[PDB]
Amino acid sequence: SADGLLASARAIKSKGPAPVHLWNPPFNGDIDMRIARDGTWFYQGTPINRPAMVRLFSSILKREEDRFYLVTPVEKVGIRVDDAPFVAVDVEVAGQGRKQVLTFTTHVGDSAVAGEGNPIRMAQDPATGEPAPYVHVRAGLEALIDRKSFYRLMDLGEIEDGWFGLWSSGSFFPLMTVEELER
Repeated sequence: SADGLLASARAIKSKGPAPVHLWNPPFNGDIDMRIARDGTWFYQGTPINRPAMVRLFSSILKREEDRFYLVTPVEKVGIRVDDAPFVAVDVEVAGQGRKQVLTFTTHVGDSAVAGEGNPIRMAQDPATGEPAPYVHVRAGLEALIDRKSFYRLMDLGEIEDGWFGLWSSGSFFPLMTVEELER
């Protein structure tokens, strides 16, 4: 129907994240694309080991309600996202204590400064029931924070009014109860 993976990638050009909320093209169907929980894109069930192309398609990700699309000015297609569209693979701290700022980098190279504009959210693992936290990157597209980055964040956490969590950019993001941290 009737332009494929590589052809579609050749039609896109991006210097960066596209202003997809300017665009409301008609829906052309769902494609067999799935962003796995670990950030891997699958096409027709086969992974794409191709970070350039993953960055290119990621530039045109758009969230509507709870679903995800790839959107250009002329076309919109639905994709499947298992969990978050991105994985946060790095976190950088600056400053100290309650004044600290956390800058995250995602697996496609985007940067998100944690704070009110890009909040950190606590969720639990569907599977484990263990804490799985996210950070907002843009326009409702969130990054799941990976193990390596999570464990470094534990060491930069703080307690305020019953909750263990993270200060970034002057705002406090609860992650779990004190009770929970103590377990």
